[PDB]
Formats: sequence, C-alpha cells, structure tokens
Amino acid sequence: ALDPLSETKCTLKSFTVEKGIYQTSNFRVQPTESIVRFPNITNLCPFGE
Amino acid sequence: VSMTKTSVDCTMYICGDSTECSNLLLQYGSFCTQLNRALTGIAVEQDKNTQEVFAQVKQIYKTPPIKDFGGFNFSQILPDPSKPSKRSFIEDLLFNKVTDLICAQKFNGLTVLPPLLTDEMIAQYTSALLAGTITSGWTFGAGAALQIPFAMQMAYRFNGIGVTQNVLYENQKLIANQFNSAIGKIQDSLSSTASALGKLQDVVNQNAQALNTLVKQLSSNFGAISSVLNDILSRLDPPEAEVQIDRLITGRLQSLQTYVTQQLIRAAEIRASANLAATKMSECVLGQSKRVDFCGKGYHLMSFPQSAPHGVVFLHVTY
Amino acid sequence: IANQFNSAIGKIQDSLSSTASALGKLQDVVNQNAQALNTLVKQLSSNFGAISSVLNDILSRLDPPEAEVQIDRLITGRLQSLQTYVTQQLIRAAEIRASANLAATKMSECVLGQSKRVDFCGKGYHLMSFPQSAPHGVVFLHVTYVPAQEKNFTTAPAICHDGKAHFPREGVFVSNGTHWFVTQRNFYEPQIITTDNTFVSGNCDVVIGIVNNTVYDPLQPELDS
Amino acid sequence: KNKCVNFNFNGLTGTGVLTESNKKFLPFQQFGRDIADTTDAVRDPQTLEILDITPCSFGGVSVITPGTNTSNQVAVLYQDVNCTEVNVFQTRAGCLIGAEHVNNSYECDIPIGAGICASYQTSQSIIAYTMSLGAENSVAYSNNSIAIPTNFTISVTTEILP
Repeated sequence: ALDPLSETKCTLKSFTVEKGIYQTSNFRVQPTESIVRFPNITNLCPFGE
Repeated sequence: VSMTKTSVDCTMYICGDSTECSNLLLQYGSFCTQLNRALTGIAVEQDKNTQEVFAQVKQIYKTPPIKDFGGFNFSQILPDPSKPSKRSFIEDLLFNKVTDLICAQKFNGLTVLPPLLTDEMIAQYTSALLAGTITSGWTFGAGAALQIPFAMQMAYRFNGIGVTQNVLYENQKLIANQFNSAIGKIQDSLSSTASALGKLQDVVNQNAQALNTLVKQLSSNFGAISSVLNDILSRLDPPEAEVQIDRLITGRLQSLQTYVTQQLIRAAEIRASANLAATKMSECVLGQSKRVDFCGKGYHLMSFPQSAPHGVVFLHVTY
Repeated sequence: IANQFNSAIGKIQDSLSSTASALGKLQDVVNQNAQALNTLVKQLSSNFGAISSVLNDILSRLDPPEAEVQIDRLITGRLQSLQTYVTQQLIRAAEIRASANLAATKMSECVLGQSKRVDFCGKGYHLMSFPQSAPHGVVFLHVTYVPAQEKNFTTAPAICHDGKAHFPREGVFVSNGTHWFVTQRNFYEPQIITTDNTFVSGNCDVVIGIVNNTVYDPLQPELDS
Repeated sequence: KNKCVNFNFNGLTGTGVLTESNKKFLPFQQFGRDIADTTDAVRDPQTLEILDITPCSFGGVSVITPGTNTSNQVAVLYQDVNCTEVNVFQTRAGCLIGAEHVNNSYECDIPIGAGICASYQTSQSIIAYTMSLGAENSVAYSNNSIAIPTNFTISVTTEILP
C-alpha cells in the first residue's frame, strides 16, 4: 500500500509488471460510525422466577 | 462468440464484511487468488474471442450513398444512421429478442465486467465487413481492397460452384426478387419466432443459472449453525465462531470452485464456437467456401454477418 | 518473387531475433504451466486451518487421535489443491489438444498440399507453408499472394459483337480507354478478346450493361490464306 | 442516513448505507430480503420507518500501468462506479484517474472496457481514448469500374500454435 504500482506488484508477487491492465482488489468504504437502534423496553426480565 | 464476463471477488463473495473470515482465508492461501486469476483469464479469453471473430480486417468500409447492386436490397442488413446506435433492421430483433438480478449479484461480490467491445462497435465491425463484401467482394481480406461490381462478384461465385455465370445476367431480375423475399421471410420469422436465437439464449440462461446458484449458495448453512458470518461473529466466541466460519468457508469455496470449473468448461466451449465463427467469417463471409454445408445447406455463395448479444448471427447465401 | 520471398524470410528472422513477444502464444502456455506448478507447490505451505502446514510437525506434536484430525484437515486441503490443479491441467490440455488438431489440419492442408480456405493458412491467397519446430508447439511460415498495387479500370459484363453476348471464360473484361482486354481478377495482364477466351450465351438484349466491341477470330487470318 | 455505517438493528449486524425506502412493507412485516436472500431493508423498532440497506464498497479497483522499464506512471480505474473518493475523469468503464482523456482514436494498447483503451504516449504520460477500429477506407463502387492489381508482393506470415 504505497501506490497502485506497488499494489499491482504485490498482487503479481513480482517487481516486473508487464504492460496491460490488472485487477488487484475491490473498492473499500469504511463505515463512518456504529449505529444501534433497539426497541424501547424499560422492564427487566423476571429472572427472579 | 463471447460469454458474459463475470469477476467474482473471492474475498468479498465469501468473507464480505468480515475480518476473521479473511484471516481464515489467509490460512487456505492461494485458492482465492487462483480463482480470481482464473476468472480474469476467462474474461481475457472472451475478449480475445470477440476480437478474433468480429475483427478480421484492419480498415473500416462504408457503402456509397447511391446504391445499385443489381436488384438486391441490403437496407435490411445494412446499418441505419438515423438510429441512436448504428444497427440494421435485422439486428433490432437480434438485440431485442435476447434477454434487479444484476444489482443483487453485484452486492454479493459478483462483478459484471462490461465487454471490451461495445455493441455499437460490434455493429460497426459488421457494417464494415458487409460493405467490404458488397463492394470489394473477397478482395478486401486478401490484401489491398479491389472494387468489383456486385454482379461480377456473383458471376465469379457461381463459376466457383460449377454454375456458368451466364445464368446470372439472365436471371438478374428474378434472383433479386428471390433474395428480397428470403430476407423478408427471415425478418418475419425473427420478429414472430423468438426462439430463432435460442442458441444464444441458451448461453445467457446458463450464465444466469450459474450466477444465481453461486449467489444462492451463500444462504446455505453448509453444516454451520447460520449462513450469515455476522450472526456467527455476534453469537459465538472466537474459537467456536472460527469453526463455524471455517465450515461456511469450506462450503462456499467448494461452491465457488465448482462454479469456476463449470465456467471454464463453458469458456472452452465458447472458445471452440468462436474459432468456428471466425473460420466461418473468413470463409463464407469474406471469401467463398467449397466446404459442403459448412456455410449452410446448398452451394454457398456469400454470407452477411449480423451482430447479436454475446454472439453473432450469419446470413448465409446459398445456391 | 524470389527476392521478395528472401526479404520476407529475413524480415521474419529479424523480428524474431529482436521482438521476443512474437512467440507470446507459446510463452503464455509456458507461463500458465509454471504458475500452476508454483501454486500447487506453495499450497503445501498453507495451514488450511490446521495448527501447522507441515505433516511432520503435526506427527511430532499431537497424539495419534488429534494428529489424525489434523492430518485429515491437511489431506483435505492438499487433495482439494491437487484436484484444482488437475482440473486446470485437464482444461488446458483440452485446449491444447484442440489447438494441436487445428495445427495438424493446418499442416496437412497448407504445407503438404494447397489450401483454398480463406485465412486458414493466413491472410491473402495461400501458396505454401513451412513449419518450424518450437518448444511445446510449432511455428508456421505461411507464404501468401497479397496484391500490392491496384488501378481502377473500366469493365463490362459482356461484349456485343454480332448480337450474341460473349462472356469471359476466366477472369474479367477491362478497358483502359483504348480497347477492351481480358485479364484475371488477381493480376493485370491484358489479352485479346477472342472466341477461345469467351463463350456464346444469351443475347445483347438480356445482359445488363453490355458493351459493343470486336471479338478477334483466330480462324480469320487462316481462312483468308 | 445517506452514509456508510455499521448498523445493529433488532440484533441484525452488518454494514451498509441507510436511506429512505420506496418499498411498502405490511404492518406485520419487519425484516426485508433481496433476491439473494441477504439483508435488504428493516424497520426501526422505536420509530416505525423503512430504511433500505445497501452494502458498501461499490465496484472494484483496477490498475493501468505500462512496462516498468518504460515508466512508473499508473492510472486507477474504478469499475461501474462514479468518482466518489478521488486528474479526475469519467468514462464508460467508470471513474478513471491518472489518465488523460484524448479525443483522438488510436490502436488499443491497454484495454480498459466498454470500447475504451489506454496507451503510454507523448514528456510521455498515460492517456485515455476510444478504441480505434482501423483506418477508414471508402472503396468506390461503380457498375462499369473494376480494380485489377497491377503489382503483387509475396509475403510470409508468421503464425504460432501450441
């Protein structure tokens, strides 16, 4: 992970990259934040019973 | 001629939105990379087949605005510049009669790579070949283009099959009507019968079935408690979650390997078909073929190729 | 023709000496085989979920029962690798066998005899081919007749001399503005129009585009003698 | 909404983009699924509303570079996706960066996709151009005119078959 050339070199496991087009990996999008939405319940389960 | 280009991401397809799953795939090692490279090679081979079949000349030929071919009406086969995309009347049915799933497959790691050659450019190649056949006959593929009147081209073609060309100039009026009627009948059959392109429809159906099976196999448990990696991660501890993810990876990898093997077999079949199509383009379309029934029933005279999705349709003229 | 053939052979020699990509078709097979062999060899290093990827390490660490499970996983992984390699090899061998059948046909037709198939022996009208031994394949030197220069000439489908249309026996009728002459499609060599070079069929009122010219009669000088 | 986030709704964990959904769920229906049976949309347990779940990481990534011995310049191609993150250009094959779009058509050197090819040409850099179909030649057609070659050249063609 330095530049596309280095990524292609790692994908091909060689420092000599022949002329052409090569596929290295996918386009990744990191999530911005963790979102939690759960039903509103204010009663604790009857673990006493 | 060409098969649907698919580049399944062996990383996203199996371990999509999972890091421990990717770490487990690292333990297996080179299967993921090998499958990705095999699919890339399949796409490259399909592109090579397209280039070898459609592209037979180094130049582009265009018919003159004024056309006098001795009675034949090639407007049905020749491109229509008025259309937004260059194409002939016959090609309209060829493209329309052959058939969201794409979005669902893409969201599952199945990347549909567009062909290196567009349908518009396939139509231009077909138009160039048709113009070469009409004007230069068989001389445009053997070297420098030589202009020859179409009537004398047909005369030579008749002489090549054993029919003296004297019959041509005598029947020039009736043969024009025969050819026009044949073209009209082909147009009507294609418009009414949607199974005429069943050969390409079969390839399309096979590709769709393979992609759908590959996508559906993700939902399979494959012996695991659940078919969702996120559920396993949120349910089990790293030790047991790893075992369940290993089972899922084994099942999905077996499915993907079977899919890749079957796709490679289909690609070999498509390569053989594309070699046959290129040979036919070289012999029947460009020049004249003495092979019996290779260009179709009867004594072959000339062939007019037509573009079709993931393939090609040849209109063979026979005596 | 000999000078042109020698020049073409020299050009091919120079291209092969300088441009090594000309043999890229065989280089692709070699590279694919090497990559498959290397991948299969490297798969021995993969753990495949086991504690270690070395069979000896597993045998020297765990008890017979646990070692059995670990070796079962390792053997499953290695067998899957072997099956994938064998499938790839079978597919490539089927492709190479189809190519070998194509090459055998190319030899039998182009080299041994004369092939009328278009572009099967290469672009242009084929005359003969010369195979050349190559590693894991063969290279064919295809000799073809390719027209170089062309000049547009006036033509006519028939000649009207005495009311009966005359058609070429072989070649086509051409004219440079002086007189109508007979020549072949693939070469320019004017010939005197005569009965021996044509045949009588139909009339001048049926043929479209017919022109009027005098047809030489070889018997005319002899009869008058 | 309109952002890629990690969502945990009603015990369902995953990554995707949350947006207002045009699909109408029945009052009892809560969990939606796509054609693949994966997560498509869910209803918020607190405030009943349908939200479409779109998995992130749209498209793929490809690298276009010439031989290392020639130059180290590279161009990144994103497949079937517009320029989002990012010499920012767009083409039929998707967002393309590092390549200069050129109207002139040349022979295909490095295929891109959808009839697009890239080459390293002139002070030289990678360029993007429409794939060339060959030199345009218009052969005159006339009933009374023919072309008979006045010269010929015998050429040898090199062919290689495994």
